[PDB]
Amino acid sequence: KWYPSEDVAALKKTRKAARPQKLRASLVPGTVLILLAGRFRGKRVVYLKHLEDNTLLISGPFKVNGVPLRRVNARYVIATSTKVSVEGVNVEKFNVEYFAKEEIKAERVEDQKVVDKALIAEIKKTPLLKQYLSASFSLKNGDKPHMLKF
Amino acid sequence: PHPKIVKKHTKKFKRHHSDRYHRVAENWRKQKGIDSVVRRRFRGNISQPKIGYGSNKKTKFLSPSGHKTFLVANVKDLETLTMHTKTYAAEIAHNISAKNRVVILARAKALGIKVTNPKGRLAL
Amino acid sequence: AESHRLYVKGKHLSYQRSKRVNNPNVSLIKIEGVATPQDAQFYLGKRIAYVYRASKEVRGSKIRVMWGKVTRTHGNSGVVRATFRNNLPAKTFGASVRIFLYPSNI
Amino acid sequence: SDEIVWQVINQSFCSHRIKAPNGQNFCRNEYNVTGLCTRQSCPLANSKYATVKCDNGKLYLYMKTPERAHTPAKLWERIKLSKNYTKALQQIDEHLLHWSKFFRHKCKQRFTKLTQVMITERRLALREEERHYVGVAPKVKRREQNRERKALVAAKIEKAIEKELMDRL
RNA sequence: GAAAUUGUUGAAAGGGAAGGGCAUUUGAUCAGACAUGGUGUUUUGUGCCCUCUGCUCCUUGUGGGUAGGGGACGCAU
RNA sequence: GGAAUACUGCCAGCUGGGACUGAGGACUGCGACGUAAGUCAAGGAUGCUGGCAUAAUGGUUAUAUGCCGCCCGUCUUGAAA
RNA sequence: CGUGGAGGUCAGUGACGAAGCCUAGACCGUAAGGUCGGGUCGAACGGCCUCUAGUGCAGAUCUUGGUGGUAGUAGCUAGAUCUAGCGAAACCACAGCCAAGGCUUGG
Repeated sequence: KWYPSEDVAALKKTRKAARPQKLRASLVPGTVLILLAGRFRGKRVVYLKHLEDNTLLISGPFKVNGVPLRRVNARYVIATSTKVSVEGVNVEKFNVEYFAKEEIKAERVEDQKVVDKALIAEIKKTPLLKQYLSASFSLKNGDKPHMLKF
Repeated sequence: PHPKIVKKHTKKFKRHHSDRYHRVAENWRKQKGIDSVVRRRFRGNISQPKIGYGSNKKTKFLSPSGHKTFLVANVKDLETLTMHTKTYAAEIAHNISAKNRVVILARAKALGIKVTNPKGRLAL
Repeated sequence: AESHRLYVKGKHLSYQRSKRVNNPNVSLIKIEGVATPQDAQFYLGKRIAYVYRASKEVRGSKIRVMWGKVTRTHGNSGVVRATFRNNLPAKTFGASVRIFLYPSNI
Repeated sequence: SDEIVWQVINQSFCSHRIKAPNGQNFCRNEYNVTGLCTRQSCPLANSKYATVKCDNGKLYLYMKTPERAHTPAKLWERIKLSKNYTKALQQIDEHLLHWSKFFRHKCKQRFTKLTQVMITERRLALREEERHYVGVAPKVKRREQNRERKALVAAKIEKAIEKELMDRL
């Protein structure tokens, strides 16, 4: 609470406002996302909530392929066409703060099982779509991602 | 802070044919030979100094760490920097003894000035 | 799985060059499966990573990487100019450059 | 009159001026604000001036005016200043009243800085009793190295070892 | 105690050349803070704070300097 | 007879992908949307979040590889030798 | 910008190491140049403002000194062309595998 004491230059009025994010057309909650980057790379998870810090939220569900609840940036994810039903799943229980941080916090696990049950029970409504979230994804030979359709 | 510090050309200019001869030294000098290649600027030869390389008046003379340099001898001299600890940093002319350096050191941390070349002549 | 490759593969070719003066700012890249520019347009902007070995273990692993982007198309056959951060060594013309898939915008 | 005393100080030299490697040139006078001898900070050409300065006590605001200009032995007036940063600043912009903005703006700063300086020096008074600096003269070096080398050379160092082992046998 | 020039030891390339320019690579190699706080909030002593009692010099003013008895704003905790 | 389509054009029509730059540094200006207060993509970029002090990164160096460059000075400038 | 000396001034720096020289250390200058870190060394020396010059080097078949290649060569003292010992100079930008365009294109 001193005086500036060594004079500097005050900034100018920055005219760049903060305007909300526009996701691309192919993301609506419940798409199966394939990750690209990170220890979870190339897996297949389920897209639930679009958070406020401009990242998505994804669950494995951790019961299945190993991916827990997680925040994931929009740009590093590939959006398949294969939908599911998220509608019977709760959402708002968590946001940026739930992921703020400073082993495992038993609460986190609890939420994990909560979304786990309902969501898996939804997935069982489609054939093989259980396994299709178990197996990894990878390019095979001759694959030409500029010709592919996800 | 400061802008990002850009040198425009970071490689010291050498005198034409410096290395092929010792009787010629490395301090840049012009080529007055009207036939020479370096004077007429043929492709592939060394690069003359020319004004366009002149750096950015904002960050000119700035040492990398962001301060400038100011060259002090005794403590009574660095007391001129009580005001600017955010712009100038001061270092200790070579001939200072090892007796007085340690004084400029202690007093120079109290003021909170950055001394670029501490550790000169001082062990522990 | 057997094949974990998430990245298209490719070949480094040349630096951009005139007939005489090269310009080793921007490597030129050949991509496997792209025969045509409008195939390129998909790739422009992904992250190329040139990966090789160093016998002196640096960070605890001897595999090193340069990164960089892929900027714009080149030629009608679908060469694609990429610029790394630290330009590719020119030791490698015709060495396998990896083109990852992300930033992903479709 | 003063502008002349300036221009003399701006062509001939002051006893005190520095000319740092970049273009700008300090003023090492004990009494000035900002420490740059330029038209408005060089205490020698102003005739109306005010700074702040430590006594080893607290920080006396020194002031001068035109009237004692000819009576240097006592020219600078002096005031002490409180230990309330707030009250201080109020004292400073108190005494300075219609003194132009320069000296309020800057004097305040010199106060802030010297106060901070004090606080630091107070911290550092309490710290790191350990590992003082030390110099070593050159011939101290030379002497140590050589005498050591000869020390080792003198001790053939195995004859001791073996002879000690024959001892142990 | 310099250079030219030479010896030794090590590095490195070479078998057809050295030297320079733009750029990275690899190897070696070196540098790389006595940074260690800030804003508060509380507990508690001390004193330049409070209250008594003075003394002093002079630019006599919205000033300095200084002493003793006590008590609870800066400092320490 | 009746539409359409290409061709050249127009738009102060919409929208996706990539790249490079962020110069300036209280306010003043021109404005647009606003019931108005205010707002804003209107006189040059900001926010968020990651990695680091046995630091992060940065350099010097000897080599490597790619392309380019031949021996300097003077003197008749012209096989410019 | 730099060099030699002078008139001021830093109450400049200095046996706790001034100059100087080395530097595969750093920073600054667009550059002339500058400033620090190690190392060796031993006694003076520097910055600002001004004066004055015997003041800045690649050259001159330059001057003086030191060195080389030429080469242990051509050669001349003991030994039987050989050996040992001793030992020059002229000249020296550099370096000389091809072929056609006269670096380039081939081998």
